[PDB]
Amino acid sequence: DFHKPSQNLVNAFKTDSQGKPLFSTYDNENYEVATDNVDPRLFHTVGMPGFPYKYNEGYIIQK
Amino acid sequence: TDAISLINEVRSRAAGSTMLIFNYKEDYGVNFKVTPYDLKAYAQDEAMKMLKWERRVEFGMES
Amino acid sequence: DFKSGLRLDGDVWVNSIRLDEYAGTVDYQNKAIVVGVPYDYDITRMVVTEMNLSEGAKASIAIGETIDFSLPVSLTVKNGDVQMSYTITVKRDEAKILTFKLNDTYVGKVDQLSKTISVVVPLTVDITQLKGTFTVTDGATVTPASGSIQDFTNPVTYTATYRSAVTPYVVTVTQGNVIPTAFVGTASSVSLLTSPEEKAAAQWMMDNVSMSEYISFKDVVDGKVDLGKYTAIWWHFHADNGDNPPLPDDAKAAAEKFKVYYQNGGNLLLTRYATFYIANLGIAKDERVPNNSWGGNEDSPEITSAPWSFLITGSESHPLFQDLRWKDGDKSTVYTCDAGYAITNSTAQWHIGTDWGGYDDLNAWRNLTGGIDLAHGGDGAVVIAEFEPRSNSGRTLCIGSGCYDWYGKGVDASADYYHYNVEQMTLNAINYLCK
Amino acid sequence: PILTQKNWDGTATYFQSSDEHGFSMYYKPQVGFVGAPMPFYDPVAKDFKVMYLQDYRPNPEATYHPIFGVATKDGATYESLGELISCGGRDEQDAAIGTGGTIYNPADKLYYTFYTGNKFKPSSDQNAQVVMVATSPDFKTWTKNRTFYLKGDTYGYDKNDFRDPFLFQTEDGVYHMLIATRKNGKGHIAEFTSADLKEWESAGTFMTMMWDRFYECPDVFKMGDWWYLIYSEQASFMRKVQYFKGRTLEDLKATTANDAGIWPDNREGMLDSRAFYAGKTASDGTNRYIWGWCPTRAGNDNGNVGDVEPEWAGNLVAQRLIQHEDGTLTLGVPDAIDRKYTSAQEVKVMAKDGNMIESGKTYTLGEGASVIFNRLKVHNKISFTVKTASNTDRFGISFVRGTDSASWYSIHVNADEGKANFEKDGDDAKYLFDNKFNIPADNEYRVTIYSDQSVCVTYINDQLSFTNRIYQMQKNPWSLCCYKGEITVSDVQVSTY
Ligand SMILES: OC[C@H]1O[C@](CO)(OC[C@@]2(OC[C@H]3O[C@@](CO)(OC[C@H]4O[C@@](CO)(OC[C@H]5O[C@@](CO)(OC[C@H]6O[C@@](CO)(OC[C@H]7O[C@](O)(CO)[C@@H](O)[C@@H]7O)[C@@H](O)[C@@H]6O)[C@@H](O)[C@@H]5O)[C@@H](O)[C@@H]4O)[C@@H](O)[C@@H]3O)O[C@H](CO[C@]3(CO)O[C@H](CO[C@]4(CO)O[C@H](CO[C@]5(CO)O[C@H](CO[C@]6(CO)O[C@H](CO[C@]7(CO)O[C@H](CO[C@]8(CO)O[C@H](CO)[C@@H](O)[C@@H]8O)[C@@H](O)[C@@H]7O)[C@@H](O)[C@@H]6O)[C@@H](O)[C@@H]5O)[C@@H](O)[C@@H]4O)[C@@H](O)[C@@H]3O)[C@@H](O)[C@@H]2O)[C@@H](O)[C@@H]1O
Ligand SMILES: OC[C@H]1O[C@@](CO)(OC[C@H]2O[C@@](CO)(OC[C@H]3O[C@@](CO)(OC[C@H]4O[C@@](CO)(OC[C@H]5O[C@](O)(CO)[C@@H](O)[C@@H]5O)[C@@H](O)[C@@H]4O)[C@@H](O)[C@@H]3O)[C@@H](O)[C@@H]2O)[C@@H](O)[C@@H]1O
Repeated sequence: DFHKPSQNLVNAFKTDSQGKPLFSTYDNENYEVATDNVDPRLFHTVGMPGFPYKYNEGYIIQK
Repeated sequence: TDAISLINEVRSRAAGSTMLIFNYKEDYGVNFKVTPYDLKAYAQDEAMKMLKWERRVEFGMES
Repeated sequence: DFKSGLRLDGDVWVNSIRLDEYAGTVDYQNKAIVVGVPYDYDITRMVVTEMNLSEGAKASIAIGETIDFSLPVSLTVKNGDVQMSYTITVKRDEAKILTFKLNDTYVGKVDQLSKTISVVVPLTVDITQLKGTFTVTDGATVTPASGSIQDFTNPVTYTATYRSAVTPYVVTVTQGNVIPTAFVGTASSVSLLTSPEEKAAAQWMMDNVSMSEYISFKDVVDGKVDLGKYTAIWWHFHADNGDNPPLPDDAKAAAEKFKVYYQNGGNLLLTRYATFYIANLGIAKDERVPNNSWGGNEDSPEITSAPWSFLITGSESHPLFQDLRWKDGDKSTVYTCDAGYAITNSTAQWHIGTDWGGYDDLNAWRNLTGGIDLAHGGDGAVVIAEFEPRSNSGRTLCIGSGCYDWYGKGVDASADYYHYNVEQMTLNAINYLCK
Repeated sequence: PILTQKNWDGTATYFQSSDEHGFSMYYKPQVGFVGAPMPFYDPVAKDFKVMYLQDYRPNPEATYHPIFGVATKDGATYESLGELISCGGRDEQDAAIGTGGTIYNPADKLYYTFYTGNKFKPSSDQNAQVVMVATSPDFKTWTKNRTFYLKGDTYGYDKNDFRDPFLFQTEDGVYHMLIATRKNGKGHIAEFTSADLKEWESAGTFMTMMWDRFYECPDVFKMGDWWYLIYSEQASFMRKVQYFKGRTLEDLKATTANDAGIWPDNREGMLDSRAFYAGKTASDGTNRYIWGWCPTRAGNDNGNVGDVEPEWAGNLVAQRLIQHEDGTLTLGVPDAIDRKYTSAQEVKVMAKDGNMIESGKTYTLGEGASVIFNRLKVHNKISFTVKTASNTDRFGISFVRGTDSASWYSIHVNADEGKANFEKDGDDAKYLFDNKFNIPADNEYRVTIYSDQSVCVTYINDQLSFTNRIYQMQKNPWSLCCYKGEITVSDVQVSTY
């Protein structure tokens, strides 16, 4: 369990309502799954808690 | 303009890359919204910033 | 010589507990006690009657304590110097149908507030031999058999039973290959109604849009009509005079049902003064009404020859701005109701500025409101906004520009060659929301 | 091993100091940080029992913010009573505990603490904030009443905004609770009346807020002949502490009843700058003391105030309320804190950069001239008097000032602007914030700075109180500067303990 990604990287993956990355306010608040538009690359790069681990429904990442 | 076209190609690939996480919309309320940059005149610093962000969101966790 | 004398050999198991006259089932894997109670039972003043712990164990709660069990209650059982934490949950008997499918269409607008299900299976499939499957939360028996061939021409009635809980459900499937679209008015019907602006808007909607219906706030409140049956709902609220007028009390009451419908995923087209309603619906992240709002009496509207227009810069590819009649080759400028025509300054938009509003620039407005500015008013004002779904929700199209008009003191408003853009934009928005 | 001692007194080079995990004067526990003080006067022990919330940098995502009690009697010394009320479970409504109030009932010899429980990830049908009560027989052990749940939505108030229960007893013998909640989009301080603190009746709305803002930690009290409402503004652009005045309770309620804007004084009711929040007052019968928390700075950078609103929690700070003849309120140093400083330190000039001259204790400075003094200590009290040429001068006191210091953090008292400004000087020249106060007509300023480690409070002729978080300020030289006018400083005294 090394090489953990960073909340800064998750916020960078977070995008705006126009589909462009937030160039100045991406890191102001942590990424919210229910309200913030997100690049689909985030779910291939980083495994967030509450989501399948490597596209496996039997292994849901928990906090 | 050619550089922006290449960045748009990468962004379009990212947008289409939803073959394994399509059900996330109805399963966890994940909003996917990424769009290619508009093809127009761009300043050098703006283009460099956009490219840096594209590199960050593309090669994250890839050392 | 090495032991610390902490007395760790004690046991902290919980055998069973009884609340009033209802025993609880204990699961040790998740340390969860579940107590089932009747649906009408009041759990705000429950009384602990017995609690059989292990030998020498002591719990936080005592026998005979009065507890409010509206939420899960934590309990700590201590024996010597070891402890275990359990959670007690008191659940009333419920039987809710989660999902319903007519053998061909998994999606279906289901609301438990009115116990209704609306389905849009096409009429091409024979109605008589339609079988319906469903998924329910737990242990609840539905009187019609799952996947049973039943006729769905009439509203079908289902009953779900789970111990002491019995609930009804009404399922209706209907379409004529055209998705229904509804118009919301103040009250009563289209014929008996005030606000000739809204009357003309509704009349034009019935004339143009195929299979268009009208619903009222009182009807949606008392349950005469179901919001889930319609996909797109159009509101064109317009006060006679005054700025930022309060919304009707009936609209405020129906706001909860409208929010439920939006969460279920219905499309909304809001125009004129029906833009303060997004604050009630929770559509905007900022939860704030548009800042700019002014009104004028329709009795004596202003008449100006200035060609009021929209300034769409990057939204020309949006299906909303399609098949428009541009005066010249400038596709970015969209002309509407130019020359001398009865126009009322009843617009309500946002201001892109940092001196009275918290909308310093377009990026700040976009980040705060969480929407897309399709059009601009020519003075740093967002007149047309689009709100994409947040979590399987509907899509909202807000029009807050003064060019949007249907009725005025001027006779034959269609005799302008530029007011037709209003009809074209409305039709484009309706089609885009219908998909 | 022979220990080596550096020449602290005799050098003006900038030194990288550090802050201890514990604080003595401006209390801060060795573990965690103080947030949202809840003062209370014990009628039995005849002391001040201030509780708070024990914030942590890695707060748990679901359950956090317990309540820790601190006993004091003067405002200078503080002892800790440990955890008093603990946070509930993940699924409980009191997973996170908000600010509350405390009241003693002689009727049953019981302390009642009313706090706010915050539901973790509340549902649509679940109230986000609920007022709860805990009872104690001796203030040591507390038992939460599981049958008490004052739901905000019961009386038509907002579900997600129902906070800060403040309890006070009037002469008629009925206890009143004020809740800072929201009604139909408007901020309302609602009043609940009780006679036994077990059953409550909503006696309408006590007051309405000014220009759709939000008020944090309301505190209504009476000081001699006026009724005062201390509150903290929740607005991001303000993030300060204001107050309202009124001859009677009726007048106080009629104040700002509907966009009235009846400001208590000419400075819009200012008490302190951005570095003081959640100010709540308590009286022992002879003096009134207000407790708040000076926030910390991310990265230990004094210039990193932060966007919108600063970091939460910090160091507990106690000030003494001073009531003037016109009813205005000003903050003063507590008497115990002032008298704690006993030892005196000799002061002498380190650097001569400006055109200033020295004639003993008197130093005359022109525009662009500054003087640098010797190093400070962990606890410092700097007192001096500055006479300006007119009422349009800009003098300033700079901390973290050295010979090689690239940047220093300054407080400039601008008489022309009629205020003080905390800014960062040096290679950045950044403006941080300010505070308005009353300019003396005689061009005389009595400046007294009380600094504990990295928290310093500046008092200007009993008219301005200015709290600041200045890291590295201990064991570093301080300087006086002038920018536009002419000043004359004298009676410079530095005391340490
Ligand atoms: O009650 C009554 C009412 O009101 C309301 C309330 O709420 O609300 C509302 C409001 O709003 C506001 C605004 O808005 C407006 C604007 O103007 O408007 C709106 C409205 O109106 C309208 C109607 O109609 O309109 C009008 C507008 O609009 C327009 C446009 O947009 O118009 C238009 C027109 O046009 C027409 C024609 O004619 O039409 C048009 C047509 O055409 C077209 O286009 C085409 O066709 C179309 O469109 C059409 O058709 C017509 O019709 C029309 O008309 C524009 O023009 C106009 O404008 C509409 O829109 C709407 O509806 C008005 O109205 C108003 O005003 O109101 C109210 C008012 O109030 C006030 C005023 O503002 O506010 C305030 C309050 O609030 C707040 C919160 O709450 O607060 C604050 C302020 O305050 C104060 C005082 O008191 O302040 C302070 C603070 O703050 C601040 C921030 O920024 O701070 C600052 C200061 O500074 C200083 C000091 O401290 O400085 C410093 C610096 O430092 C330095 C520098 O560096 O350093 C150095 C060394 O030393 C030196 O140098 C220096 O020192 C620092 O520190 C700082 O910063 C300041 O600045 C500020 O202020 C405190 O104290 C306080 O707080 C704010 O912010 C906020 O807001 C108050 O005060 C006042 O009174 C309000 O409230 C509101 O909001 C309702 O509810 C009721 O009912
Ligand atoms: O825990 C997450 C992160 O944020 C903090 C900030 O304090 O904790 C948030 C958490 O603290 C609570 C109770 O534990 O309230 C804090 C207590 O302090 C008061 C001032 O006396 O509030 C100041 C504080 O409240 C803030 C941010 O929390 O805004 C309140 C927030 O509550 C809403 O209702 C959200 O729906 C909104 O009105 C508003 O956005 C901010 O304005 C201030 O910094 C008291 O009000 C309160 O007793 C909870 O209210 C809150 O959830 C940090 O501990 C931690 O790092």
